[PDB]
Amino acid sequence: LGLERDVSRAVELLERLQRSGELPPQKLQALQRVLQSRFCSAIREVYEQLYDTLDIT
Amino acid sequence: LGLERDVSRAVELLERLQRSGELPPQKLQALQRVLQSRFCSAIREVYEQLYDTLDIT
Amino acid sequence: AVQRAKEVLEEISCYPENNDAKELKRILTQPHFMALLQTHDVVAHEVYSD
Amino acid sequence: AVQRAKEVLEEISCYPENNDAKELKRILTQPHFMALLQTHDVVAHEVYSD
Repeated sequence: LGLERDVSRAVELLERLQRSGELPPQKLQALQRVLQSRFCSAIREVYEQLYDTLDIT
Repeated sequence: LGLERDVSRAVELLERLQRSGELPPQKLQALQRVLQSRFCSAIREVYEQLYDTLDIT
Repeated sequence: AVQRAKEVLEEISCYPENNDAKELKRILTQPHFMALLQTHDVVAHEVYSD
Repeated sequence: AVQRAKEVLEEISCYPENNDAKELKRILTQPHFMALLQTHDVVAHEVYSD
């Protein structure tokens, strides 16, 4: 689902820009916590888990 | 959250009616498979895991 | 998943004799169980719709 | 979660100098990442939003 690749890429991309400090990083750091948060982790596991679930049943 | 108690109760409640066999057991069997299915299990784990996440974050 | 549950409520609703149908209509209608079901459709749809 | 993400796209979108912003906008725009985020709001909303 390219979720780990897209999220992880969005997380580092937000940090990347955060390091640059060209635009308001406050919103970028907010996202970091929105995706990095343990919550989105469980949810993310769902997407990957669900796909597998499809292959099982 | 009460999803385990409500789902598990809906599962046995669907079986319960199935035991009696008075109403269309087809749609009821469908539900049982929708709540018992491994998929809904992952999703269910999310609701529980999510609540915990709240307590963490 | 929510629609299927809903449909069941209608069937079991028409049955005022099955006590299981009663407790099932209540729980099945409980928004909470609906929320989880919502997740069921969101994913199940994006994976088996288009 | 989605709104916050979208908000960032707008900010980074206003900057045609950051190459990460471009690739970041794309990733944050695809409905896939939005779907997961959708789950974020669905639960959080049904958790304690009201």
